[PDB]
Amino acid sequence: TYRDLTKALQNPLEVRVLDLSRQELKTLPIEIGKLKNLQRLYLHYNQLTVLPQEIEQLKNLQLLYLRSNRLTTLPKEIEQLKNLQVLDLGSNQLTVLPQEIGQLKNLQLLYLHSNRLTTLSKDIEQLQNLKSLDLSNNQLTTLPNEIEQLKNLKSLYLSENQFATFPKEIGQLQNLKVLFLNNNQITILPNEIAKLKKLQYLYLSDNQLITLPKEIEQLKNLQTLDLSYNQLMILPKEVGQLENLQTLDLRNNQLKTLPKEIEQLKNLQTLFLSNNQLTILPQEIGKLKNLLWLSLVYNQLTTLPNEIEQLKNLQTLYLNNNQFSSQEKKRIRKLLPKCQIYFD
Ligand SMILES: [Cl-]
Ligand SMILES: [Cl-]
Ligand SMILES: [Cl-]
Ligand SMILES: [Zn+2]
Ligand SMILES: [Zn+2]
Ligand SMILES: [Zn+2]
Ligand SMILES: [Zn+2]
Repeated sequence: TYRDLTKALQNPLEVRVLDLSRQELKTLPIEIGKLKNLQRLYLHYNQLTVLPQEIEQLKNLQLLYLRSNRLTTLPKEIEQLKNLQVLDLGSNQLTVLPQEIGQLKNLQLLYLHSNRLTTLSKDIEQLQNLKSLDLSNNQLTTLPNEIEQLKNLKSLYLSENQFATFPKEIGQLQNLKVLFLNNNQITILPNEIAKLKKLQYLYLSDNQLITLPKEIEQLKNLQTLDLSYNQLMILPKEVGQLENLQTLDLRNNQLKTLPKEIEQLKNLQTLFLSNNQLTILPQEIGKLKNLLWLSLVYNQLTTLPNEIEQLKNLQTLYLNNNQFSSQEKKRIRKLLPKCQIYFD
């Protein structure tokens, strides 16, 4: 592992890792090609506007980390980095990916969090070894039909983009376990989500969601569902069929009630329900045997069913800013003597 270039260049065939981060580099010197055995190249937190063609000489390069630079595109020579497995272009100014991105056949991770991408390159389909794709904080409104060919992709990040519609192409990504779609403008969650049988974590925080599809019930491997900061008025009964669900974040919505089918969520440990319009909770709330945390701060609750006493594992319960009388607060305290309860 080398941190100084001048020193790396005096003994070129010995360098394996090169870290030129925070060195105020405007350009990557062309003499960089002399490092024939280079495996990982770290050029983060510099002011690089382009990469020179001499990167073609770096045949053994497995990792290229260019986090926080001023890159606008990648050179055609990137196609010669046949052994490249990780390419990090985070916090740059990329408007487009060159067609040569499709030539990096051994790529596993492509990190593009925070750029200026308006479309995703159609040559993404050639990246058959790609397992993680981060396209967060860009200006995407759609996904190319060619992304449907990435059957082995496991993680996809699409938070902070311009998605007014959920891209149906996601439905073909059969091996996805993680999907981030936070901070978008999605109003409808279509049934294409139900095709993701291996999906474990789904993040849809800060969208404009009104309805969840009934096909959500097919998501049997789903452990985290984040629907916070949406427009949900009704939770379909099918949400109760998410057998593996451990965390459900429904804070900051417009829910009036919870379906009685919530009783089927035997693995649920954490439920966030603050800032809703809840006037009543079903007596079936008491069947949530594994529930540890429950927050209902800022709702319209005047009472709780006696069946809350069945929540034997409940450790924390936030009840602030509701419509409980001093008599109700006293009654609720008696129902849950092993639970930490907050009223004010
Ligand atoms: Cl992300
Ligand atoms: Cl973020
Ligand atoms: Cl909450
Ligand atoms: Zn060349
Ligand atoms: Zn990211
Ligand atoms: Zn971000
Ligand atoms: Zn196409």
